[PDB]
Amino acid sequence: SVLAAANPIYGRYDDLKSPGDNIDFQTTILSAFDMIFIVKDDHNEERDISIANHVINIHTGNANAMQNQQEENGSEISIEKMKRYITYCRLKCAPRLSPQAAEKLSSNFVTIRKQLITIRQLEAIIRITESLAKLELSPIAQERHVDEAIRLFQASTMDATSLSEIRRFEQELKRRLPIGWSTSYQTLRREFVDTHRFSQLALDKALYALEKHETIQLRHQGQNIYRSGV
Amino acid sequence: RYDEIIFRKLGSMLQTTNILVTDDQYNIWKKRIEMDLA
Amino acid sequence: PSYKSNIEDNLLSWEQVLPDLDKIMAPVLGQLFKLYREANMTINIYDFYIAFRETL
Repeated sequence: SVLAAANPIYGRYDDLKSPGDNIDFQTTILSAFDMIFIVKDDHNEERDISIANHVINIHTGNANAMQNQQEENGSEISIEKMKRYITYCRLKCAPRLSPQAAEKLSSNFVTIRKQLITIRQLEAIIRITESLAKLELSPIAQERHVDEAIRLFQASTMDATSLSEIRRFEQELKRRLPIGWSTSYQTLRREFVDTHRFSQLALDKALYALEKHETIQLRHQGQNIYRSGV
Repeated sequence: RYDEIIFRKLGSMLQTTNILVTDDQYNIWKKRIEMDLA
Repeated sequence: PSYKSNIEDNLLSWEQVLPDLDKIMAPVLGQLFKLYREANMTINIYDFYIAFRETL
């Protein structure tokens, strides 16, 4: 098993670009990994304060006592005990999928394919639920593993009749926002969602699709929205 | 309040000036002190 | 006075001036000034009319 940490070119992964343009290597490599994680570090007030608090706690030496107490509480596993558990899980159990898990995977992958990733991705997702079943030593893989597997797949690969409503929102925004104009996420909320012209999920999905379709650009964490094209 | 806002926006001398304590605030202070005074 | 700022605020904050369609829709001038603030430096007037129509 290979875990590869790669630095995107230009140093910072530009969100205006397809992942192929922020990468310098053979394109087929993207077809080799099961998942990619384009993690972002956009500046934020409270999250940075919490992270700073954690780092100061670590440098203070309080983290040692906190981890010891958490291990005593059973909320944290010792690294040696964790390794022993991993070896035991690897050596003993070998689960297999269930029909209930397969059908939801097929339906969700059909929806993803229709929206657009190859058939290889659906079979790769099976590895995640098999791994989770191995973790639980369950005799079979389960749909409750498939939920988290799908969430991770969505939050990893997609880093860069409701579809009819989404596209109607896109059309209504193309009428509402001329090319070159600017607006804000809260303004769109107040004018379209608070007026119940469209749902909030439709708002988010339409903004996401339009950003990928080069129609609009999101700026300053949603405080500014600019239509970059048709 | 609506009248005070439009008076302030209009720059009218009818609007009171907040240099002295307001009537309501001083009345509440007087009532709260007097209620425990006797 | 802040002559410019006062007019801009009245356009944007008409509730500070004004006290059954009258209860819902603001005066057209301020609602159009909203788009004007949202507008770019140069405007194709047909698109501006379309947006104003859509807001009504």
